[PDB]
Amino acid sequence: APDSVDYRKKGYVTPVKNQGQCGSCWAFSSVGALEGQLKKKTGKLLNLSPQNLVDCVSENDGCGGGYMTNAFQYVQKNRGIDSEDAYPYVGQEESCMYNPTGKAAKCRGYREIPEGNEKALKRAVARVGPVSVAIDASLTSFQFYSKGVYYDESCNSDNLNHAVLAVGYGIQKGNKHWIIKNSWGENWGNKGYILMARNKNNACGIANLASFPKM
Ligand SMILES: *[C@]1(O)CN(S(=O)(=O)c2ccccn2)[C@H](C)C=C[C@@H]1NC(=O)[C@H](CC(C)C)NC(=O)c1cc2ccccc2o1
Repeated sequence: APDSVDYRKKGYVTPVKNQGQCGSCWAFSSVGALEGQLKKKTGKLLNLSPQNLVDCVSENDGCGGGYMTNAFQYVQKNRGIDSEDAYPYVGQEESCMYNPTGKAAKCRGYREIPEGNEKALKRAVARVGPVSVAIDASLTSFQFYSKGVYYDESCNSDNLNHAVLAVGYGIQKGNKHWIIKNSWGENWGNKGYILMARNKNNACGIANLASFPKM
């Protein structure tokens, strides 16, 4: 029972996705956390509609960008989110076409991780499931990452611009990390993932804006 978890081994995370040229990273982040909780409560893992969120989460700005809390608040108020199959991903903002028949999950709200508290994120990841997190992915070093535990002191924890997913945490070569699922396709990083330095002064501010849905 080493202090480490990986929800990919448990069957809680869907295949890596590609948001393409659309500021919908927040949507894929949101869908991931929801997929994790959907499996945990029903034993069924499946793809949810990040498109459903872009077209319908009016608090957000479609491909212009958005926040994960607003998407969770939307699933709650809407009383459901469609599955991918029932609401395919196009990559551009379009009118909301939410369909009750395509309902695959809902949520009773969300819970935010206190700002900068990696220990709280660690505990949320360990006992709840995959967690939505915001980081600073502007650095070129992040874009060309390919292996190991990522960490670059230039990462501005006050400059959050990308929304990804925390699928687990552990240690590689004496270096703690966060198993992060990205939405730039499986050709990026390590088959769609990247191990990010954990407990190193909240690098890239991985714990400054994290949250998860409640089902
Ligand atoms: C998100 O898509 C991340 N990227 S990106 O994946 O590198 C990329 C590259 C090229 C084309 C598209 N996407 C960029 C930084 C672009 C923006 C996306 N970022 C967000 O959506 C961000 C996520 C937060 C920091 C967790 N949210 C916003 O920028 C945001 C929040 C809003 C609320 C209301 C109106 C508009 C908002 O934008």
